[PDB]
Amino acid sequence: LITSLSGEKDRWGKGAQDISDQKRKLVGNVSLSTAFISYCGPFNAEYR
Repeated sequence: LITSLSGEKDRWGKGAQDISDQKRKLVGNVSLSTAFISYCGPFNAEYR
């Protein structure tokens, strides 16, 4: 099974490592999302 779980172990390691090592960058992403939500309601497609 160990080679059958190649993609599986790869996802298990790298997804956590990406969301983790970028966890402050993901905090930034949360900030960008909540800003775009709360403030950018009334705007047209060029500005949105």
